[PDB]
Amino acid sequence: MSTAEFAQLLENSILSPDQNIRLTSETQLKKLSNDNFLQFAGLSSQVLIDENTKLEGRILAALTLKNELVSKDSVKTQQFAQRWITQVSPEAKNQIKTNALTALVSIEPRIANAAAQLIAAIADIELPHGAWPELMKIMVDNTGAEQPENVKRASLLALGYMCESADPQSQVSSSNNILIAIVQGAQSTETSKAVRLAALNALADSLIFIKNNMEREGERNYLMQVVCEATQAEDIEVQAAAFGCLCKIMSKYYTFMKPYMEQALYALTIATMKSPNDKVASMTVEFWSTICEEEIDIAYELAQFPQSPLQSYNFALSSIKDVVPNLLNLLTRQNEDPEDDDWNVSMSAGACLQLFAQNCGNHILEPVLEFVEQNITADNWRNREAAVMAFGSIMDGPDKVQRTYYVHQALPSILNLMNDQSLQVKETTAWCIGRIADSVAESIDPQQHLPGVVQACLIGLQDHPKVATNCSWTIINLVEQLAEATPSPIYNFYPALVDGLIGAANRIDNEFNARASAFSALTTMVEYATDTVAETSASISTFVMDKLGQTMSVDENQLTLEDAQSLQELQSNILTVLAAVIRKSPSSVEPVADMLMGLFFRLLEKKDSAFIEDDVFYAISALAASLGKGFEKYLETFSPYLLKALNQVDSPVSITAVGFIADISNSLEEDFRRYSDAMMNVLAQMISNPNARRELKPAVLSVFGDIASNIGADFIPYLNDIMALCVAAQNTKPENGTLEALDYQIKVLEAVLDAYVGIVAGLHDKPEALFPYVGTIFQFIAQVAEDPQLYSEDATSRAAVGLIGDIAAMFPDGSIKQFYGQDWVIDYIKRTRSGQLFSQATKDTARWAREQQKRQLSL
Amino acid sequence: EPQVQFKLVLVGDGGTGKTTFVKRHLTGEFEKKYVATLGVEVHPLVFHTNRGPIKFNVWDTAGQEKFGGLRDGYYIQAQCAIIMFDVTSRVTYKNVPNWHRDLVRVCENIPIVLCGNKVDIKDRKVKAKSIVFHRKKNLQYYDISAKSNYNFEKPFLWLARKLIGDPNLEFVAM
Ligand SMILES: Nc1nc2c(ncn2[C@@H]2O[C@H](COP(=O)(O)OP(=O)(O)O)[C@@H](O)[C@H]2O)c(=O)[nH]1
Ligand SMILES: [Mg+2]
Repeated sequence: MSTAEFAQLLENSILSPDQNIRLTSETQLKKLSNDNFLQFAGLSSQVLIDENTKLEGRILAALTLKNELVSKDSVKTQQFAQRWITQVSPEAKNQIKTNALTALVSIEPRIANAAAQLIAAIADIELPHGAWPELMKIMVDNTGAEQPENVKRASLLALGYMCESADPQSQVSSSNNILIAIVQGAQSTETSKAVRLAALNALADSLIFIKNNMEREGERNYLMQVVCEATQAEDIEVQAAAFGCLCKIMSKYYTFMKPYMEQALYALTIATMKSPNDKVASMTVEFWSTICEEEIDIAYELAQFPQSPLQSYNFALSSIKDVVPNLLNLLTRQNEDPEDDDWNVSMSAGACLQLFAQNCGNHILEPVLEFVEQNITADNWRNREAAVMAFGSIMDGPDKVQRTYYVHQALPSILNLMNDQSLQVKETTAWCIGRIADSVAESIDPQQHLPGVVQACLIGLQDHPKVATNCSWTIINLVEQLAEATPSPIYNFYPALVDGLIGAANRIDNEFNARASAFSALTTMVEYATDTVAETSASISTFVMDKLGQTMSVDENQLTLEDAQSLQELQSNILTVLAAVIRKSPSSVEPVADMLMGLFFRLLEKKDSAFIEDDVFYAISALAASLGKGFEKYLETFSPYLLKALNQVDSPVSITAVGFIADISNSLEEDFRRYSDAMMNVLAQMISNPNARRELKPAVLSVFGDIASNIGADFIPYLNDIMALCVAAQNTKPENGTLEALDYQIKVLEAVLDAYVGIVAGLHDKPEALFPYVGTIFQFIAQVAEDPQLYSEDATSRAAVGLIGDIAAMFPDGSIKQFYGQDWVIDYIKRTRSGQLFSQATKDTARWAREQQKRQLSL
Repeated sequence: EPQVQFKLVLVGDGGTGKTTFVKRHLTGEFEKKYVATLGVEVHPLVFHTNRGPIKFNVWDTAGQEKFGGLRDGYYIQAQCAIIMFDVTSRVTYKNVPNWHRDLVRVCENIPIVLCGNKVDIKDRKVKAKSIVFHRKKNLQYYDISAKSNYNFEKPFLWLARKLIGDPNLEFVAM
């Protein structure tokens, strides 16, 4: 194969419009690298330097070779290294490397960049072995100030790639100081911004690699001096990269930072924070976040290791005088445009202010609250919005006494801001109120403040959708925090709140998620509803059932993809509320269960039901549990959905399907007879299914217990099959030796118990039916006696000792007396009556088993 | 045929929901099963804007290493990207910096959205507060559910706005 044909393969892999031509070429490339790597490696290197090949193909040539040299998977990493080392001849290795260094200096940057990745990959394999010993000299020489711009840049980029890629060091030699080469490229004596960028980025990539260098004061002082100069460069991208390096250095080499923070770093980061350039201020905010984040992390580590030689220098704490006021000022650089959702310097400032509050707690209060007091009634909306943002930003960190106190002072003025002309003030106010609810809900006096908070939220729901959304979120916090208070004051406001939320849920669209959040809030209202507010739950269910109805009588054939997907988002929203209603107030929907099941079946009948099927299955299952006998009218038409669910033996849905069988057996009680034959034959095939997920086996074995206990003598035809499944299960050993594999055998064994308890309860009036299996049941009881993981569970022993008793009661004619004179049985009963290990209920059942066992021997 | 279109590469760990997100946008179908993508699948998604249609030729890439195919080779000529992770799975979030790095080494300056998928699931392990990825110029974060359709269009509206240079571009009813 020739260079040109191989280039054609590369190009077609990614450039051909025909998707089958792409696959075919991709497959042939992989086949080549497999069959003849030596050739594939050479050819790739030749296409990378060939002027006649399209750019995209040359880049791919470098990338694809690289991806056969290096890998995320460390097993393939070793195979790739060994395949390069052993299958590629010295001559071929030399040509390939030579071609890579030639691409590196290409006048096309994107070729050079991809060459750098290829060089790093080769270097990862060879440098540990002291192969390629010429490389380090070549890279250092290439970065000399007098070399052409493109050569310096591409070589700094390659050095960086090479360093972040070398194994947790341990390979790192003297001639050619790599640190000096990189730091020099960052010097202000470099005319070329592209080269300084490349240098500062290479330096960042190399910080872990140059650890020993960083631990020599001389080299470290020099590096810090150059990086600090760089922050003061004219060019904004060079500044960014300089602060980028500072952040990384602070977080890796914190331990060496005190002298520089004191000499010059401190004063410059403070000055840069006031920059009228937004991007420049962000950079410096970033640095102070990193500092805060570190010191928070150090404090956690020091608590867990108090004798640690590590010391916090408390930079953030010392800086409050200076940093906090500057952060606060940055809060007034908000974006004018309500439709812009990008991160900006004011958000960086808020985030950092919150870290300061967490780090420094109460020490943050004075400067923040001076600011809030000064700005909460300022004439400019920017100052009013910064005020509430600052206040909400310190609702986590300071102690509960201080927060509670200042909330009491601020809250009236905060609530009054919900009437602001400014959208952004209202949006942040609703958010702030939310923060107060989330972290300090007891600060909201039930008498003085809660009525105002509720009113604020109600106004908010009717305002701009962005404000409304935050109000829905704030209501959720209010309710989650205040529903658990013992004299609980929030239920006084449920009707008002539910009414506001319904109104928000009735919005015509979901601009800024105003509608979706209203539905989440409604779900919360339902979740936390008590009996005193039952009427408002009914409102919610009536509202969403009606809304679900609307969504299904839309003109399906004229709906665009965009329309349909919005509609389906709303149906998902609706179902979340209906699930909550059914879980919490199953009684407040059973008067209309008939129309609810009507909607559910219609939903399921549509094709494109996949997104909502499971939700609806869950909902119906939980509703079935509440209706009991009243759900039998829906069983016939629910049947194929149940069966579909039972057969997805790999999905969590099948577990709940089994649970459903258990529920209607328990509710139909004797009437479950009608369905028992179909149910049993399906459960039988699920349990002997190889692909059934692990949880099914025991779920099934337990539900045999349920059915048998509800169905009495009507279980007898299944008795023989089920007993064989139980015997087989009880003799299965753990699949291996792990905790996991043992816990699962026991889960199975606990399910056999459930089966036998249920069957014995069921065949109470029919002992002849149980008689042939008494031996097998006792074989099981013997395992319970033997395994600590079974017998030491109070519930399991009480059930086991109960079987001993209950079976004895069933045969007063002496036909099974032989099982009751065994040593192991007597000792098990004694043990179950003995220590402190088992509870009174368990001991009383052992007492009874003991009495029945005694009666047997005298027969 | 000439049209306003952009190559978008979709990357992220296996299982995070990349292929499911694309199919819903493409056909409206929610895929329940996990069928790992082999290498890449390419599909065009068309959005109607107030400046007419925008097309995203979405390269839906394999997230499992075993099935990666051309890997970062697929990024060649990308004009934007989405990185996905699963809000329910911390490991997929901790691999985001590496997917990010792999992208920027091939596409120096492109707009990128980080999508935290599967927010419909009860307990998230990655809270939306603690995300810092979107703090820079050509980077953005959204919570998303391919299943509840929460924030369904946002990644594409944000990308379109950046690529066209119009901050007030809207997705209009065609
Ligand atoms: N609950 C939920 N499941 C999802 C979501 N997105 C995807 N999934 C499921 O997660 C799995 C992800 O599969 P897939 O899209 O092929 O992952 P990929 O490898 O990233 O392409 C599938 O079973 C999907 O049904 C979501 O937003 N919510
Ligand atoms: Mg996929």
